[PDB]
Amino acid sequence: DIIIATKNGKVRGMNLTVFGGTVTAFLGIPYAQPPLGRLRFKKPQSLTKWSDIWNATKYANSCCQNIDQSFPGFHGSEMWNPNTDLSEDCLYLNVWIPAPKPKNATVLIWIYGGGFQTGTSSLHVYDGKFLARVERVIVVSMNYRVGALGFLALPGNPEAPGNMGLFDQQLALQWVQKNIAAFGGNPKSVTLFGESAGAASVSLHLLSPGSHSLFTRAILQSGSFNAPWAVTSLYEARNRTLNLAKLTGCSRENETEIIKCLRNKDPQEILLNEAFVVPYGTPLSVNFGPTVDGDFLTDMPDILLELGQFKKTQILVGVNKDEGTAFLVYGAPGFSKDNNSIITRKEFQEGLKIFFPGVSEFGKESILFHYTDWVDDQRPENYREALGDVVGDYNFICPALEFTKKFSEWGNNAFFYYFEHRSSKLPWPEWMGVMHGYEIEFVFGLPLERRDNYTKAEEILSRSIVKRWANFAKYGNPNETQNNSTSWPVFKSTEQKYLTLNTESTRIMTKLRAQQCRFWTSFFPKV
Amino acid sequence: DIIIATKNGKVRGMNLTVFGGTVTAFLGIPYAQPPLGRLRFKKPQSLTKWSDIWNATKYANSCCQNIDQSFPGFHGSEMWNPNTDLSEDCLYLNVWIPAPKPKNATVLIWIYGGGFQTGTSSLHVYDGKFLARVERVIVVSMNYRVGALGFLALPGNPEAPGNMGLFDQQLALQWVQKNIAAFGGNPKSVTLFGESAGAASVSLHLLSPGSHSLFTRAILQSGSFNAPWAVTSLYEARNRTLNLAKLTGCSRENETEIIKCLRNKDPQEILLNEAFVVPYGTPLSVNFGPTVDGDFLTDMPDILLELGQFKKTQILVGVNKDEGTAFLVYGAPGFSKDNNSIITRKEFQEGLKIFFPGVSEFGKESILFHYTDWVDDQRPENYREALGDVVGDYNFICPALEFTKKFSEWGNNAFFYYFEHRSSKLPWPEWMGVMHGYEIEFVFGLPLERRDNYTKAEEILSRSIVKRWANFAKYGNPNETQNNSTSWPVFKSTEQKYLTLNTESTRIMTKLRAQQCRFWTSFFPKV
Ligand SMILES: COc1cc(CNC(=O)Cc2cn(CCCC[C@@H]3C[C@@H]4Cc5nc6cc(Cl)ccc6c(N)c5[C@H](C3)C4)nn2)ccc1O
Ligand SMILES: COc1cc(CNC(=O)Cc2cn(CCCC[C@@H]3C[C@@H]4Cc5nc6cc(Cl)ccc6c(N)c5[C@H](C3)C4)nn2)ccc1O
Repeated sequence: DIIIATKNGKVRGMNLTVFGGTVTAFLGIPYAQPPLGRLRFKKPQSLTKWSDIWNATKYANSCCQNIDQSFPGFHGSEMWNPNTDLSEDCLYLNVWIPAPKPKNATVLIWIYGGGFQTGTSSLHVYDGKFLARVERVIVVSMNYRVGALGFLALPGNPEAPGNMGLFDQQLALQWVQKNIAAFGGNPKSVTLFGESAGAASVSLHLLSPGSHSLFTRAILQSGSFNAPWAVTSLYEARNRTLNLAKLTGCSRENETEIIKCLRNKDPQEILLNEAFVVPYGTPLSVNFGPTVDGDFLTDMPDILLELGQFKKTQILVGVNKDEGTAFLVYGAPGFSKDNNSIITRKEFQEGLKIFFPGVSEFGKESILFHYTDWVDDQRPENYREALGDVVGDYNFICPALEFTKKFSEWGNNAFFYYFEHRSSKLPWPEWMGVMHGYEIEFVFGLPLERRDNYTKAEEILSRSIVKRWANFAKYGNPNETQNNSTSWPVFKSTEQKYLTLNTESTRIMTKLRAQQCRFWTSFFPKV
Repeated sequence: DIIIATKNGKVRGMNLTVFGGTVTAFLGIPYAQPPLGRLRFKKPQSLTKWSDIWNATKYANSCCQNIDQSFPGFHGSEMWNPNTDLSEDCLYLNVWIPAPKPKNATVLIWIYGGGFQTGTSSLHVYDGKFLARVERVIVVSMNYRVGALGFLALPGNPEAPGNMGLFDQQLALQWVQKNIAAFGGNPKSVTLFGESAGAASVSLHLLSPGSHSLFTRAILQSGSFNAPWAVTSLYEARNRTLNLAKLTGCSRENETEIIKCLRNKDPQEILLNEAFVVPYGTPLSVNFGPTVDGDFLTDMPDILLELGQFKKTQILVGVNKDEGTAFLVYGAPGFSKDNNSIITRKEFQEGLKIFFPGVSEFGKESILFHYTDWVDDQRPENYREALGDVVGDYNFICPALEFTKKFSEWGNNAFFYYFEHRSSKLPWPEWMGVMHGYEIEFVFGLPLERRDNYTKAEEILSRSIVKRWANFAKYGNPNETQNNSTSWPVFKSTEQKYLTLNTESTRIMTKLRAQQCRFWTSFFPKV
């Protein structure tokens, strides 16, 4: 029986067998008052004690969110859908502690991705237990609100200010600052790590003054705030709040009662009109994300990092290879999970309009041009791969590079990775390659588990990445220093060195897709 | 005393010492009635005998043309200005014969370049004597009308049909067909070769049915009809004839008397309003060139070669490296023959408007984009070199490639060269590099002459090129088969192999500037 006193009560945990060792987990500790009734759309309110024992013995409820049934019964998509009851009562977190309880352990905090419209800390791929077992860390993860009940914005209005999600994340960070010592954690060795919208969340934490003192280092997987999908400007933010109002019969004259109307609408007629608040969409449409609110983010994030007003510290950021491929089975003509998807050029041109609906007609022809440059017109596959690369480079790769590029030019240590192994177990077709999101099971160390159908090479790939990620957390260098493995250079402007990740050899390279990125970074911003 | 009977009289020549041998030259034989009085703007009329001896002992008059004094006293530009009296009486040609007089020699015919506005067969760099001496060929060269008295067009009107210049060239070809046997020539081994507008002339001979039976093979140096400057469409053709009419006080109602007015204007008030017939110009402005006339060219040349209605035969076509550089000292801001000409980007942007005056504003930004892609922003020279490459690739290189590319796809042997030696004697600044036009002295073999300040390496470069050019004429392969020198591949679509030309080694390469050319060839045609 293991039970530990927080600042607001005492909480009972569970003992887990992990690799012939044990790990303590406390699943579903509450950190913010349930954001219900009067309290939805507002910023999370801190707790009052219980006295009483909170049995942190089950994963709490996932926050309200839509669910992806494009493919019902297909593991490849349902593995990301929540595995808990949905409820606007969801501001809970989970900590995993090594056993015997450590004394001054580094803390790793996970923020899950989901285009800010979906997701939960409860997924099997986010199971922190292997990290605590193997590298004797404390893994923490929290649920933050999502979709419109996380990011609905009327700016300047505390009834619905925008960014209530990131604010949820940060009160979780606050809780770690005050409580983790109880658990044997060190509130001065705290490194965030997320993927996708989570990656974009942790990059936003770097710029938010409110979050400067609640962590030390940062890990960015497949996301950054400067990605085109990540921040919504105040004009669209309002154009989609006031929109959501029209399809829920809430359209009024006085902002301070649109909002009261919207909180008497039951949670779900909110969630299914969320998809329409925008005329044209893409598979990547973040209908309600971060905004510039003058609170969490005090103005346009691209400006403050270009001016360099951010936390100064080491960061670890990378991307996967075929990051664009996942999204083309959700719109693009000729694409299916159930064939090789050999598109013709005309289909490629209509693919581009879904992913760049407007955006001028020419803007598309120059995107087409820069990628159609066949090496050479032979190969039937090449339109197919071209449309994956455009979506991947535009939406993820080039931002990450251009993110870390300028984060280093202010003196900080940055390390960039490129993760090229496709899982032997990936349930998506081979043509999709090394998909967005399928770095994560390796980071969390699911293949270290030997009863699970990963290949032996993948267990050694995972053990390696787990150690680097580990060491970057404690000591700020992604070193694995003893089995003669590749040294990891610092990413600087000019040289721009990145380490690759796969089963075979781990190389050092420069210029991660420089030709492509500089189309997207230097010129497309004008069209 | 050497004197030989043509079909229209007998002509006396001269004996020249060339390299301790002798060569017979007959300079200034007339081949067409003087195109004067009633006869200007019309097609050249064939001769009636003289009986009488025509002493072909001096270079005849150059046809009327403007003269380039941008730089008076500068050898580099005046070496192209005529060296004979100007006169609309100018339809004369020159033949050089080996001694002892050959018996069935190959005939080489030279058509000089000049943007169709200038030029003459009398220049020292076109001195055919070394070719006849060294490789025992017969070199022939003719003067053809130029500027408006060569190419003024009102289409369908035999009083001024257009293309009277190429028609002059072709009656010269006719004369060779009927007379060259007298001189010891073989009217069935006849290969044309020109440079620049001359190159573009000989490519037009390939498409003209009237010229199919007057030659066998073709050499194309630094020009082809598909170049942007080479063919004028019937709308501008008329818009500049009727224009020329307004500035010479000839504007009338009845085409059949605009023309009679224009022939009572003395030759020179024609030539100096030639420059204004167009609102905006460039240094490359061909104010009166070839047109589609339905006689010499029976319709749009790009269509008939794309459909492949041309003479089927081997061709030899190439370009020089810094072909764009010569023209930027005639307009582009920041450029001078008397400094290193390090331009700034803004000057580069105004350079582009002179060379692409309109042409939309964006069209320019995408030209800028595709070339500004510094390797990297370091080097001060790079705007300067960029603007040379745009002019060279647009105007000469990419057309030649795209010309020969499709001439081969119909089964014919094509060989492509890339000439990279800059003359040790070039009077233009080093920054200009391997200039347009400065292949020719090597082809004619001026450095074979040893009293002349070329370097020893240039004499061996010239002897080599003279032999290839030679052998391509007789046997249709640009082979120099005995001193272990590089074999010359055939240029085909797909592989696209070209031989380079310089002092050091002669390499075989593929893909002559493929990235650039395919911007100009595939996409710019739309803007
Ligand atoms: C119409 O009802 C809705 C339904 C949904 C469900 N959403 C989707 O299917 C959107 C989607 C998500 N993905 C990723 C391929 C599968 C791996 C992961 C699945 C996850 C949902 C998601 N969305 C992202 C959006 C952006 Cl811009 C960037 C990354 C995303 C992402 N990583 C993920 C993941 C990983 C979780 N393809 N399409 C969202 C919003 C709705 O309004
Ligand atoms: C205003 O009076 C005029 C004066 C002129 C004199 N023209 C020029 O200076 C035009 C020019 C020509 N050149 C080439 C650099 C020197 C080497 C050669 C000089 C020759 C004139 C000429 N014009 C060409 C135009 C085109 Cl598109 C292509 C090639 C050309 C060319 N090879 C030459 C050469 C080579 C003979 N740079 N600018 C022409 C027309 C006029 O109306």
